[PDB]
Amino acid sequence: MERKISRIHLVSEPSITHFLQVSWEKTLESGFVITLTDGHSAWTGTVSESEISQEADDMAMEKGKYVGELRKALLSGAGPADVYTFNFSKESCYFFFEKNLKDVSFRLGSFNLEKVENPAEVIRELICYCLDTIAENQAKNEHLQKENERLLRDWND
Amino acid sequence: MERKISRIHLVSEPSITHFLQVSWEKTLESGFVITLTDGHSAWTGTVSESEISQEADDMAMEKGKYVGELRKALLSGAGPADVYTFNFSKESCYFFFEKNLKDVSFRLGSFNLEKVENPAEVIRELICYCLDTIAENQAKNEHLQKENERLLRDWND
Amino acid sequence: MERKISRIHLVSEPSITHFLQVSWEKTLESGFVITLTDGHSAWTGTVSESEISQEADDMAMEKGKYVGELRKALLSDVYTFNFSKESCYFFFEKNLKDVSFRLGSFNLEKVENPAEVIRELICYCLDTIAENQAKNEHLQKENERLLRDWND
Amino acid sequence: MERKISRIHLVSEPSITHFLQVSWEKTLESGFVITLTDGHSAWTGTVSESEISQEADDMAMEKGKYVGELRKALLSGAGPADVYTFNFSKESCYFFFEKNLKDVSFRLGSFNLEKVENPAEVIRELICYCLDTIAENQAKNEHLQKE
Amino acid sequence: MEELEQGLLMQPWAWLQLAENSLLAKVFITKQGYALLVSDLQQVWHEQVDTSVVSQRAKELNKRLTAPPAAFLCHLDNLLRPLLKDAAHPSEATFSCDCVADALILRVRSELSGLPFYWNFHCMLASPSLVSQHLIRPLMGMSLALQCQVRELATLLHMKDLEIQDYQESGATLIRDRLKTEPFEENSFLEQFMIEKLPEACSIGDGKPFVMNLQDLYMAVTTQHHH
Amino acid sequence: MEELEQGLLMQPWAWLQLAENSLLAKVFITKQGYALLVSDLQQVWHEQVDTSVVSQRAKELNKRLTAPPAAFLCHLDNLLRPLLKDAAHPSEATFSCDCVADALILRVRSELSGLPFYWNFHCMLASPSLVSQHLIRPLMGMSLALQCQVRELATLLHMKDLEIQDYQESGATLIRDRLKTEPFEENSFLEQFMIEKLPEACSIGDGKPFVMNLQDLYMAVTTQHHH
Amino acid sequence: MEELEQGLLMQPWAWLQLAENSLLAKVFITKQGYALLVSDLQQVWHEQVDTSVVSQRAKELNKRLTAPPAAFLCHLDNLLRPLLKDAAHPSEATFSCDCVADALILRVRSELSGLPFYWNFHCMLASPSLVSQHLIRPLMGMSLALQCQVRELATLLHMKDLEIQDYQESGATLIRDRLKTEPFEENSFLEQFMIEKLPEACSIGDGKPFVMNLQDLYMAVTTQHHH
Amino acid sequence: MEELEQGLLMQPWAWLQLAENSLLAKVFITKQGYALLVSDLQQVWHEQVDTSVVSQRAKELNKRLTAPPAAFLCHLDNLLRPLLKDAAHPSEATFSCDCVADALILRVRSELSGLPFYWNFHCMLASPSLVSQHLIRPLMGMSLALQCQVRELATLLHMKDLEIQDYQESGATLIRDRLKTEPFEENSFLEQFMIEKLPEACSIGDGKPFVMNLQDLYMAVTTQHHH
Repeated sequence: MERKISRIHLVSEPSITHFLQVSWEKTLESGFVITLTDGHSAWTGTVSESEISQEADDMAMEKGKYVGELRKALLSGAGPADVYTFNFSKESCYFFFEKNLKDVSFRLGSFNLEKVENPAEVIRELICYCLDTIAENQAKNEHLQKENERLLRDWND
Repeated sequence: MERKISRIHLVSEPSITHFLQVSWEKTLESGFVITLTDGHSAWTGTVSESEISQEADDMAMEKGKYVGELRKALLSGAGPADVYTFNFSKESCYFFFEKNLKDVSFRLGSFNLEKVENPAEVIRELICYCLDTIAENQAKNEHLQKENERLLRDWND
Repeated sequence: MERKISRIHLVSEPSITHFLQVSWEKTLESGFVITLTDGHSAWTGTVSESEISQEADDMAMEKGKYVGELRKALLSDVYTFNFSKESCYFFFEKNLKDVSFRLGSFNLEKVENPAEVIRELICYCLDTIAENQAKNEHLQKENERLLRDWND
Repeated sequence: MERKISRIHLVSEPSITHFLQVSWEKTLESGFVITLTDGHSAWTGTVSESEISQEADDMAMEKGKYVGELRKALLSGAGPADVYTFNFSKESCYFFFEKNLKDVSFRLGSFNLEKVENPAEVIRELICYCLDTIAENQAKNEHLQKE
Repeated sequence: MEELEQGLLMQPWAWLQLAENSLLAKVFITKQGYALLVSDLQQVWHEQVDTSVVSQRAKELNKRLTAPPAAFLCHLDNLLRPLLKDAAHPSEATFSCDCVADALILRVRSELSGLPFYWNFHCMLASPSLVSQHLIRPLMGMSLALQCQVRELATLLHMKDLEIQDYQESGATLIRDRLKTEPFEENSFLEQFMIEKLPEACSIGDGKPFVMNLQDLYMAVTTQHHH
Repeated sequence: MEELEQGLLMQPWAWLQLAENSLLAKVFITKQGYALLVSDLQQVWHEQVDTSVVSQRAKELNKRLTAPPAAFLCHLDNLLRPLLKDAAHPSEATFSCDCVADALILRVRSELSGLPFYWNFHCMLASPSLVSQHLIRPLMGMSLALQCQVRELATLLHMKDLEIQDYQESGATLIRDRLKTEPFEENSFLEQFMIEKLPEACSIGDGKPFVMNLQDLYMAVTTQHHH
Repeated sequence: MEELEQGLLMQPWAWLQLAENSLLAKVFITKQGYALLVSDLQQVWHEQVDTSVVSQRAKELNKRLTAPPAAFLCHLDNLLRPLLKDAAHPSEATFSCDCVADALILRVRSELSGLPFYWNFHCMLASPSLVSQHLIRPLMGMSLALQCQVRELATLLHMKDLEIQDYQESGATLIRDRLKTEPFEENSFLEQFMIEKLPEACSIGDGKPFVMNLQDLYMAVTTQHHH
Repeated sequence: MEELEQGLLMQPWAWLQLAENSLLAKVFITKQGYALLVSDLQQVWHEQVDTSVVSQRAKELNKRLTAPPAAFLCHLDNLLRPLLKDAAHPSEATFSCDCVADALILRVRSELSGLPFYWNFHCMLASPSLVSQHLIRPLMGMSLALQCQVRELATLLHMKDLEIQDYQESGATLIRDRLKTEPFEENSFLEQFMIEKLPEACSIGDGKPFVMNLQDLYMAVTTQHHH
């Protein structure tokens, strides 16, 4: 459902590239089905359009200033200076991503996510789709490569 | 080290997929490395050069006839409607494959692979890899598409 | 003991004729008294029953026509006789194109008393020949007289 | 040259049954041959013309009854009791025939025949004269009967 | 002495009224022995013999007889005529036959000059290369030759109908509807045959038919091979 | 295993060419095994396999294979049938047979799905009972039966003579002159056939003709005998 | 010698029949030989041979014959005895008697029992004594005795003459006067006899008479004298 | 000297005795010489002489006598009388004889004229051919012919009995009773003689009967015995 895996490092236990996957349906401001893993574990959790709307108070700012930061941190919104040290405890299942700033920092979004007892079934879904994401590009490159070759017999026919 | 991850359907989990990775040098017959999994503990094995010739010879085929025959099976290089059974007993942990026909199979090739020393790195190495390749192709497809016109738009300039 | 003469010929002496009498008792199977001579010496043999029955069987011949064969080989080119003196065995086979074969042969024992033998034969052989005239003329005149009859 | 054989008896050897033959052209008077056999040894002789008269006269009978009364012995002429002096001396080789009739011994004919060089030869030949003509008389026994 | 066999081939088969059985064979006799080949359509047989064994077996059967080794075959040869010759005969020559594991005895036993003339036949199981040159191969050619005979003969039957055309295509009606014969349609005739004649035509019976109406050809074929 | 053999009879011959001369044969495969029978018209060869003896050689000559006993036989014909009915089978079949020591082995090479397929037919000189049952016996029937065709065609070929001759003798008319069909006579015909065409007909040869232009009748001949 | 002799005496003459002048003879033949005697009214001849001379003589006359001497006699007597009763009787033997010197032969050529006989009688001159004892002496007795009869008859005639005389003379009577037997006077009876009768009655001729019309008396007178 | 003999023949015999025996002698005499003959019933003796010889004897016997031959014989004839020519004086000069040797000497003394006239008869045994001319033949005739003396008497005797009867009827006067002679029966007669008379009627004795009787006849026969 329009996902977007994101290679994420945990500050708690670094050196373990986790895999944060945000699956937003159409409008992202409404509903945030989230799932995380590390190649053995697994996590779920969903933040309805309400859990985000309220967050406008936590960050005490309109939905605009909020949602923006979201995509930049989770949905990878780039940033030549925009940094986010993802951090979260497993023994409590509390996800939080703060926006690192010169000497300072502060948590932005939160997720009352919960662990899931189906690592296999889960990881499979990710690997299955992840295999296509990288594969679909290969098939795209092949045909989009033979097209950058036709310009040869055309630039002078 | 070119991989070739593909889905399977072992008799163990005839319902649950079973991703199988395959690494090697420039030529597959020089000694490839197969690594199966399922999102929970994988399996890695090695195949020496002369070890495959041993496999080929005993099949009543020739080096080439077998080599190419392998990629058609152990690489899902075969079409969709094709039929290649891959069973893997979780006990003995023995991997093998056969070509289906009129109730007739063939022990083309088969090997053994110790249990995975750690499901973490293995399953992740895969996913982490699938993301690199899918990204490498994006900067190449966002390039080829953009350049598809930059090399045809103004053939005069 | 009705006798029977008939002269044979031995290949042991292809020139000097011989004689072989055979006095049988009614049937030929029952046996008889065959004897060989030459006008100087004799050889008498006695082949009675029990010895003939084991001939057509020992020679595979069929008794149905065997005893009959003996009638043409013991009392008249076919059939030849071969008897050697010291051999004291009257060997005879049925001569025929290509080959012939044995028919029995008894060990005709000689006779230390030729005179009586060579005599008894002639003494009686004077009937079949001379006494035949008694029946010869009875038809030589009776038939040569009936002539004028069928012309009456 | 026809001929006739006949059973005989010698005085020297009674049992020994001798047999005489002798052949001749057409006339027993024109001389002939003589031959006797005892079933072992022969005994032949020969006649002559100048002797056919040396017999009829020597006796007391005319030339008419020459072989007349003689053919009643060597030819089975012995009637109801008619005998005939028939004897021959072996070691002497002297033959003789003197009509015997009541104590008499009328000399009629006597020859001088003797043993033959080949005995076994003649005896067999004699048998032939029997086995030869026998088939002939039989060849007429049924022939003339049903001509 | 491959001389014997050479003649055995030409000599066609025949029938033989065995005491109990019945088999079609072929025999070739010479002054130095014979080479008889017999069969009952279920399995062939053969026996080679040379002067030696002849006289040897002679006295072992015809003990009362003492005949020269070579002359025997000469006489016996003339005795064997219940085949080629008239189907009648052979007097009292009753052929006795008994089988015992690849072995086949043909105890002849007849009469000779009025005497008990005996003689046996020690014919062993015929060899492959043999059966091939007497039954299989030769005969096979016949059927292959007859077929070619039917076509050329039947095709000539077509010319008869082709000629009849001109006569019929121009009135001149026949004088007797009798002779009027239906047009010969090769395909038709050949399909009905396999439903009327063949059912009893193929019947090999006991081989008797084979000999009574085929040897004329058989010989002309088997001989044509070595030429 | 008898129901098997029966079919080995109904099966028509077929001349399979090989790297080493040609070999005549007729195989009848089922599930309980098969029934082969080859020959070079000089010697016959049998072979009555069975489920068991099938694997002892199957899984014995095709190590890397998980092919069941029976199933193996079916996959066999795809390499045989499209090869025994003619010579249009892909070169993916050496079929280089060899033989010696009184026996004959049918070395069969081929493939399935690309994977090399090996297998042989351990044959041995056919027994007497068959040497005839599949040749001598049925082959003779063809002769006796085929002859009936000629004898029957000649009669209908002669029946035509009556018709065509009736026209001229009575009606008296002309025709095309070309179709001056000469009268018929089985004798005048046979002789011309023998001294001119018989040879080129009764040509056993390798054996190809026996089937390519006769094998047909064969089946009908043997079929009329048993069933 | 006594028997044979005294017997010849008791023999009456007979006279047989010889080609030339027969001779009155009388032969008494016994078993122990014989002793005959023959004379011709001029000379007498006696020969008394015996057993010895019998065989001897026979062996010379009929050497071509044989027979016992003692018995021989009977067979010889048979030829003479008949001619001793009557010369005419069955001769059965021609005699050729010849005399000379003092002896006289009697060739007796005859035939007995179909077997021609032969015998001789070498007789001799009769001794003085015998010439009488058989003739002289006895013969005189007859002539002398016969006389008495003539005398007595004469005597009887006279006594009868007286009888007839006593009647005619004394009795004075007559009769027929025919048969008047004149007075017999012997003196005249003789003077008439010896002159008209004596001749044709005294002639001896060839002894023919003595042996018949008188022979009886001779024997009678002979037996009287001696024996 | 036929003369003497001839006369001696027809000369009757005579009886003369010596002392112990007598002889019957017939002596014929004549000047030409004498011929005598004498016998004693047994053997005859004859001695004819000639005139010449006479001389010597007459001389040597009658010494003192002198008489010529011829004249002497006659003077000697004086013997025929003393010879009892008719049974006269038998002893008037007794005789003598000596039957010595073969000859017979007959001495005859006498007394011619009272003068002793002696003489002897040198007689010699007579010859056979001489006894048959003086005794045998001649004497036989007497008996043979004398048979008629009896024969003629028989008739004449029987002829009387005939004449006798003619008186028996024409009378019966039989004067002399003892004269009736019994009827002669020729049969019974000849019989009764050879029964009672003959025994002593044929008795010769010494010859005396012969002379004193038959002499009258004898002569007639000896004489008639010629023509």
